[PDB]
Amino acid sequence: SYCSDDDATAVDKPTRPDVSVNRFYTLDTKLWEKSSKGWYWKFPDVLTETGVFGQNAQFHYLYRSGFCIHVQCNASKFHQGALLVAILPEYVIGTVAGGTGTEDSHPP
Amino acid sequence: RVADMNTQV
Repeated sequence: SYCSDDDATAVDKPTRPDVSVNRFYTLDTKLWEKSSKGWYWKFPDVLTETGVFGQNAQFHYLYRSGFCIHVQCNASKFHQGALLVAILPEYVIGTVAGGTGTEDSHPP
Repeated sequence: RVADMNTQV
């Protein structure tokens, strides 16, 4: 939903394109293998540099939007497997910390 | 005898 007057603090009125930025964008076609580990997509970093949504995100300091993620994976009735399509809020990436845990590395 | 004495739309 759009931000209410009580929740919003910015005094300038935001732009709501709603048809040029509120639309399904198809990102990529990552291949699922038998030894596949899994992938993550960060939002709205995925839509930062494409579309009118990308242009509005680059042009405006403040951003607020929901999302309708439609992950698609077609396979035949003789294929098997399940995917955990999940939305992890504030998915902070950690590192192996050098493996031994004594490096204080940070993800790039 | 003298008479002088909240931001909106």
